[PDB]
Amino acid sequence: MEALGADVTQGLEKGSLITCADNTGARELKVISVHGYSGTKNRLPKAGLGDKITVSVTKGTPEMRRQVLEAVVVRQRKPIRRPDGTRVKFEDNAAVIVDENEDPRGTELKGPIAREVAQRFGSVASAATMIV
Amino acid sequence: PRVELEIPEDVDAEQDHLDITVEGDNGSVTRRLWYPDIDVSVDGDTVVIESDEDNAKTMSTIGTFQSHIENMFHGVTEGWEYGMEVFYSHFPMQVNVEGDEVVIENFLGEKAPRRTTIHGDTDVEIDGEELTVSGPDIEAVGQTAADIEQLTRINDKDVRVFQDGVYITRKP
Amino acid sequence: KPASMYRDIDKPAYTRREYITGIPGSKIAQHKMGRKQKDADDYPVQISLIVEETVQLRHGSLEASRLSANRHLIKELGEEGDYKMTLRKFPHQVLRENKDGMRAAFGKIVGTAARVQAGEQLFTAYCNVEDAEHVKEAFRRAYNKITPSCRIDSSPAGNA
Amino acid sequence: AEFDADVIVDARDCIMGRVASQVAEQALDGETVAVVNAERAVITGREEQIVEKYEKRVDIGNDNGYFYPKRPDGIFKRTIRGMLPHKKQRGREAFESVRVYLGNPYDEDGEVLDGTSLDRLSNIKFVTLGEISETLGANKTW
Amino acid sequence: PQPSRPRKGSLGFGPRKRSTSETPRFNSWPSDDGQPGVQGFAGYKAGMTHVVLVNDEPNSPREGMEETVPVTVIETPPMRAVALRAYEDTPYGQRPLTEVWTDEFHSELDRTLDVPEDHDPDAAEEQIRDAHEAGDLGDLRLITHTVPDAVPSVPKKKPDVMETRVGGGSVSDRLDHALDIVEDGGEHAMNDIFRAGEYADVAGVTKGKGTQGPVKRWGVQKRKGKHARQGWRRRIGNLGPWNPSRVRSTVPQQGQTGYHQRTELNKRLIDIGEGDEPTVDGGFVNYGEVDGPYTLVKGSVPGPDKRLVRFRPAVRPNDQPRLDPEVRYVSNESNQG
RNA sequence: CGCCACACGGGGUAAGAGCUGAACGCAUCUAAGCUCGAAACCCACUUGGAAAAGAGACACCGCCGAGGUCCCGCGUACAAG
RNA sequence: CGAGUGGCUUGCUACCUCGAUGUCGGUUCCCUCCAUCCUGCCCGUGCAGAAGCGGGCAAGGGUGAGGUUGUUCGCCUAUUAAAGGAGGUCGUGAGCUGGGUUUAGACCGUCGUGAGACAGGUCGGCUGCUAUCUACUGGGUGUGUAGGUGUCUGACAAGA
RNA sequence: UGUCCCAACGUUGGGCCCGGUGAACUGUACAUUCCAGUGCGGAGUCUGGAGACACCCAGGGGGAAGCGAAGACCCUAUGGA
RNA sequence: AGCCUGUGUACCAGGAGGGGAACAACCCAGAGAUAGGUUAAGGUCCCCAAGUGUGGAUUAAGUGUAAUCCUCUGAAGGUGGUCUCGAGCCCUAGACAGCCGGGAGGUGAGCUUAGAAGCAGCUACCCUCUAAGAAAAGCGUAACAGCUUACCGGCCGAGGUU
Ligand SMILES: [Cl-]
Ligand SMILES: [Cl-]
Ligand SMILES: [Cl-]
Ligand SMILES: [Cl-]
Ligand SMILES: [Cl-]
Ligand SMILES: [Cl-]
Ligand SMILES: [Cl-]
Ligand SMILES: [K+]
Ligand SMILES: [Mg+2]
Ligand SMILES: [Mg+2]
Ligand SMILES: [Mg+2]
Ligand SMILES: [Mg+2]
Ligand SMILES: [Mg+2]
Ligand SMILES: [Mg+2]
Ligand SMILES: [Mg+2]
Ligand SMILES: [Mg+2]
Ligand SMILES: [Mg+2]
Ligand SMILES: [Mg+2]
Ligand SMILES: [Mg+2]
Ligand SMILES: [Mg+2]
Ligand SMILES: [Mg+2]
Ligand SMILES: [Mg+2]
Ligand SMILES: [Mg+2]
Ligand SMILES: [Mg+2]
Ligand SMILES: [Mg+2]
Ligand SMILES: [Mg+2]
Ligand SMILES: [Mg+2]
Ligand SMILES: [Mg+2]
Ligand SMILES: [Mg+2]
Ligand SMILES: [Mg+2]
Ligand SMILES: [Mg+2]
Ligand code: NA
Ligand code: NA
Ligand code: NA
Ligand code: NA
Ligand code: NA
Ligand code: NA
Ligand code: NA
Ligand code: NA
Ligand code: NA
Ligand code: NA
Ligand code: NA
Ligand code: NA
Ligand code: NA
Ligand code: NA
Ligand code: NA
Ligand code: NA
Ligand code: NA
Ligand SMILES: [Sr+2]
Ligand SMILES: [Sr+2]
Ligand SMILES: [Sr+2]
Ligand SMILES: [Sr+2]
Ligand SMILES: [Sr+2]
Ligand SMILES: [Sr+2]
Ligand SMILES: [Sr+2]
Ligand SMILES: [Sr+2]
Ligand SMILES: [Sr+2]
Ligand SMILES: [Sr+2]
Ligand SMILES: [Sr+2]
Ligand SMILES: [Sr+2]
Ligand SMILES: [Sr+2]
Ligand SMILES: [Sr+2]
Ligand SMILES: [Sr+2]
Ligand SMILES: [Sr+2]
Ligand SMILES: [Sr+2]
Ligand SMILES: [Sr+2]
Ligand SMILES: [Sr+2]
Ligand SMILES: [Sr+2]
Ligand SMILES: [Sr+2]
Ligand SMILES: [Sr+2]
Ligand SMILES: [Sr+2]
Ligand SMILES: [Sr+2]
Ligand SMILES: [Sr+2]
Ligand SMILES: [Sr+2]
Repeated sequence: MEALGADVTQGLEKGSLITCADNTGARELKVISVHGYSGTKNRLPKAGLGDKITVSVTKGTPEMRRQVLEAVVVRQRKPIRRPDGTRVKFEDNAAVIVDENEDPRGTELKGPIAREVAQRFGSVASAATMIV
Repeated sequence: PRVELEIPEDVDAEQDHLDITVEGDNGSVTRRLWYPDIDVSVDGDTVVIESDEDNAKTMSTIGTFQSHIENMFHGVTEGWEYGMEVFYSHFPMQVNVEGDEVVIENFLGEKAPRRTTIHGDTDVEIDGEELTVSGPDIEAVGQTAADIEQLTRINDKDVRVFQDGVYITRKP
Repeated sequence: KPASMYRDIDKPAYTRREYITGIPGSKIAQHKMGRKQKDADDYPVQISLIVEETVQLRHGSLEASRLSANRHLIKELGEEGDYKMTLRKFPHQVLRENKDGMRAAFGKIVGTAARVQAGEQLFTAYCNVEDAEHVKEAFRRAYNKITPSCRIDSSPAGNA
Repeated sequence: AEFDADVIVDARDCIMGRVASQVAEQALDGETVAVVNAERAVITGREEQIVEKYEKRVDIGNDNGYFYPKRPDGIFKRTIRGMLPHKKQRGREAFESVRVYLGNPYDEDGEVLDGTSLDRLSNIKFVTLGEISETLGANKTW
Repeated sequence: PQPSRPRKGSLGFGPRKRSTSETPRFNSWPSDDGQPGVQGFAGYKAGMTHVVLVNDEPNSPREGMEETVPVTVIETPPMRAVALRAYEDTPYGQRPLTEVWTDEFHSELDRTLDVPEDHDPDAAEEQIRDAHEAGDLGDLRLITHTVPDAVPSVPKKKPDVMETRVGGGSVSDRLDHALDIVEDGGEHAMNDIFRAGEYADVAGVTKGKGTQGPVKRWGVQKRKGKHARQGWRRRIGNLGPWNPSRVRSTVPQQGQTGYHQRTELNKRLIDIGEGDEPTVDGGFVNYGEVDGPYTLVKGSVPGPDKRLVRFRPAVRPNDQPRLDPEVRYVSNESNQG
């Protein structure tokens, strides 16, 4: 994919439960897979800021629950490093449900997003209120 | 068996060891004719290829040594020439000679230029959509022509649709 | 079952129907083919397929070869072509199989085969000097379905 | 570093195994032998199958080790060792009184041993120790 | 189903034993191109700090922007090219033929060598040039040593000696070039060889860690779950199958880890200067203060502070040179804290 | 869990694409010869390596003294050594 | 229908071992094979392209994470360039585990007059040893080459 | 929630070196082995090659079908309970 | 099956010594001690005693350098790889191949069909000019055209073909 523009220490793994930062009706998401990733023996697949991931809906509306969807990680608690050396970390781990074209399924994003993410998925960005 | 080849008056044939050199007004060509028990030599105004063996394998090479020698006679006088036409459908192909190699550009719209080095003292002349490869050494000349055509070989797609390339039009 | 199991003559002759029961029927549909109403002497050419090694040929193999040979002769000369071919051997040898370890191992009856000594004619065809090559092709296809190597020998035929 | 050889053999265009056999015979008889121009020694057959064999010897090995030589220098010296009981006193003595050289470090020229010569005009299927070494990856120091 | 998995550790850096010379020894040299010139230099590791640079990469989305970059400070005072050794080509590879020495020797070179009192530089030169006439001359190299004394943070005074090849134009020209340097007094500097922004290969003897087990030394797993409480925590499963009935040298075992020579490729030289601009407040931990010739290498360098590190023009650079990077800031903040 | 560094390019081939070419006047990529062509082979690069028994090379110093050991203060080293 | 190769399945034999060579599966760690799943290079196509499908060279590297089940196997899920198969005492208990199998306690179904039995099911149920030799990973002392210091060479060796 | 991803750093007692004390298991012999083969078909000792200068320290245990127990399984005995 | 179970015989068991790499029963050989000599099986380039023996031929695959065998594999099928032998027919009245030239008229045969003219199908398949030349063998065309085969002539010159 397009260079992120920052160094990321993946703070999530297959099975991690995270916040769904949008208004799709999904409240909590579970990580099932990470797009383009291939690990190594005994290694739990990891995902972090900027990665596109397959998710299953753990908490939310009946219609959304249990659905297997694609999403993009927009925030994480583990730090990331920007070109100038500073580390950046968020209050929580969150992702936004996205479709086959990477356009947000929802209509509004909740909470801040990382500039790095916004830049990779512009349509996701063109929905963000705050971009840190 | 023994075969004698009367050398042309335009030509001079000298040979030391297993190498033979032929010179004419069109240049010179040297070759190595080495095979078990086949002696090649210049006896006065004639070249001799002889052997005490006469089995299928020996006879085969004797016949081969001859054509090679007659081809050298021809090349040093009349010379050798292959004609080639450059054909392209959608993307204009730029064919040019640069240094000791012919360079082809925009083949099928490629950014990177395709190229091949010219063998021997072979000469390559292009005029419009026509190329003429010529020289005294049929080996070097023949290969150079072939290399140019090969240089536009495509394996990836259907050739019947994509035919762009430089093809040998006339074979000497 | 592989022919390696029965192609050799490594057992007594086992053919007595009076002491053997349950013998499977043969798969060979015909032994005399072509125009079997006409004599063999009525032909200028006589070509046989000769076996080069002594062996046993199971009926399933005689049928496959004969079939794959007459079939060709039919395809090249027609369902009524002026020719005639003969499979001169019949599968008299009964074969067993021990199908409990080596205890009371005598096998149950599973098939039949014909014993052919090297040099013998398995098949023999009679054709006109025209179809002489169509029969040589039928045999080529026949010896490809039986164990041993074979010689396609041309008996009456000095038209070459 | 100086080797008073009673005999100086010229391996140029000579069948390696045939020379090796005579050099071993002479070393056992007490002769100090120096084989010269090893890189030009010859071996008959398909270059392709000959090389496959020497490449296999190079690839063989394990912790204990199977150190096989790559230079015409050692290839030849090893060829001779396989014809000498190099683990016995008399055998090691013979082997150690034999040396092989790249080119010819002597002023005198070596002699060509009878029966070991190969006629290039009558043979095309043969390879040169030097050619084998280069294929094996040796540094063509000769 | 027994999933695949690469082996633990590389089999290309062994045997994993203690290095014979603490002074690194290059096993390769750059190719001959430009004018003749010494193909290497040396210095002593001091510590690290960071700098802020203006992006150089013309293919980078960030070209022309601030970028923080880690830097290892290496004190690189002048060295003395004390002699010229010539190698001749022989059937058994390259062998030293002779050397051309000088008269002016640093006051303490006698702490390592038996400095020459009676030498003849002309007979030697003669022999060398004769070898070139004959065409049996192999590469040309300079016997070089460092001047530890010029570095206060380093206790030693005994110079460290290494041979450095001289590459360049034609042999006749670089042979002359070599003799020039030597005869003077041999004194040369980091400038004479490298320019800020070029790529160098750095060689050094890594930090020693004495004996360490397979987990640390080879990166094998520790026993897991219940397997970690039975009496085995940091031991591998087995030393091999029933057959072959022997332990292969390829199985990860305990032993010496660290203090091995390593050659790190393509280290970008960020800046070559002199003074105390890179020095750190309070002093580099376990080293001292820098105030003199120095070199800022991008990233890390093998070895502990004070160890002798060697530079060489990169022999396999991946990228083109972008000389004299713009340094907008050099951290001097204390390294304690 | 952080940070840095980890080729391009040569050489010879396989399958394959061809050149010249005869046995077999022609034809033929093959029989002799040749041009190309794989992450594979060799080289490039890194690491070990004078116990390589052909047991190595060079320079200087020294044989009444060069160098070294013990001793002492210490670690860029270290289980003893 | 015919001819073979392997020794991965199963069967057969009873040649070795009953003064004992500790079962299956898993795990950990190492080497290998090719009948190639991916990756490189090719040929054909019912090859426009994109992509399929079939075939050739090729073992350098890779071939991963999860749900049921002791399972091997297999079924299933989301990823992936692909998530190949096989040998090493069905590699690996003087390395680990002890879930299955396979002692003594007990229950069920079936069988048996009964004691008791049943590759039928079920709950519980023990894992000894200070390494002599050899092998290998690292570290020393001597001898040999034959006064000392410093610098090298490079036969061979390892690498993905 | 360090069971795991994926391991790290630290604490105490050992381990290592020194003084003193001071056993046992085990031992047909020889024994520096490795790759193949052969052999009662599962060899450090046979055959062919390869490798191999001697001794010592620490180590984790691949092999000696390692040591420990005249196989508790299976069968046999004109055995026992 | 290095299996099971018979039979005859010699061997191992209980049999050395020589050979077979090693190897109970495959080969030589049955053996008191000691000594000289000659052979046996098997071998004679080196390891290792004896040939780098002679006349001749074949093989280019390192085939092979392996009597026997659990032990040494190699099959059905295929081969213009190469060597040797034989039979038929053609040929200096010029063969085989190649190259050059000619391949022509009635007449686009008749039928079928809107049309089909060598070449959809059906039937016939005849004669002029001539050194040859089909009522056309293979492509080709909507049908023609066009490209070749047969057939004749020339150049060339020695074996060719089955
Ligand atoms: Cl996954
Ligand atoms: Cl090895
Ligand atoms: Cl020996
Ligand atoms: Cl030859
Ligand atoms: Cl574990
Ligand atoms: Cl007797
Ligand atoms: Cl061979
Ligand atoms: K037992
Ligand atoms: Mg696992
Ligand atoms: Mg700090
Ligand atoms: Mg700080
Ligand atoms: Mg038994
Ligand atoms: Mg045991
Ligand atoms: Mg294959
Ligand atoms: Mg396609
Ligand atoms: Mg591999
Ligand atoms: Mg097992
Ligand atoms: Mg074990
Ligand atoms: Mg145990
Ligand atoms: Mg234990
Ligand atoms: Mg249970
Ligand atoms: Mg009870
Ligand atoms: Mg039971
Ligand atoms: Mg249970
Ligand atoms: Mg007992
Ligand atoms: Mg019992
Ligand atoms: Mg009783
Ligand atoms: Mg007995
Ligand atoms: Mg005698
Ligand atoms: Mg002898
Ligand atoms: Mg063979
Ligand atoms: Na040979
Ligand atoms: Na080797
Ligand atoms: Na324990
Ligand atoms: Na075991
Ligand atoms: Na290449
Ligand atoms: Na088989
Ligand atoms: Na591979
Ligand atoms: Na599963
Ligand atoms: Na076992
Ligand atoms: Na196991
Ligand atoms: Na256990
Ligand atoms: Na186990
Ligand atoms: Na812990
Ligand atoms: Na052990
Ligand atoms: Na007897
Ligand atoms: Na013997
Ligand atoms: Na062979
Ligand atoms: Sr039988
Ligand atoms: Sr057959
Ligand atoms: Sr001799
Ligand atoms: Sr396994
Ligand atoms: Sr150095
Ligand atoms: Sr080196
Ligand atoms: Sr335990
Ligand atoms: Sr073993
Ligand atoms: Sr080819
Ligand atoms: Sr030495
Ligand atoms: Sr036992
Ligand atoms: Sr293969
Ligand atoms: Sr592929
Ligand atoms: Sr199993
Ligand atoms: Sr199952
Ligand atoms: Sr079960
Ligand atoms: Sr049960
Ligand atoms: Sr249990
Ligand atoms: Sr000695
Ligand atoms: Sr031995
Ligand atoms: Sr221990
Ligand atoms: Sr001879
Ligand atoms: Sr002969
Ligand atoms: Sr066996
Ligand atoms: Sr056999
Ligand atoms: Sr065959």
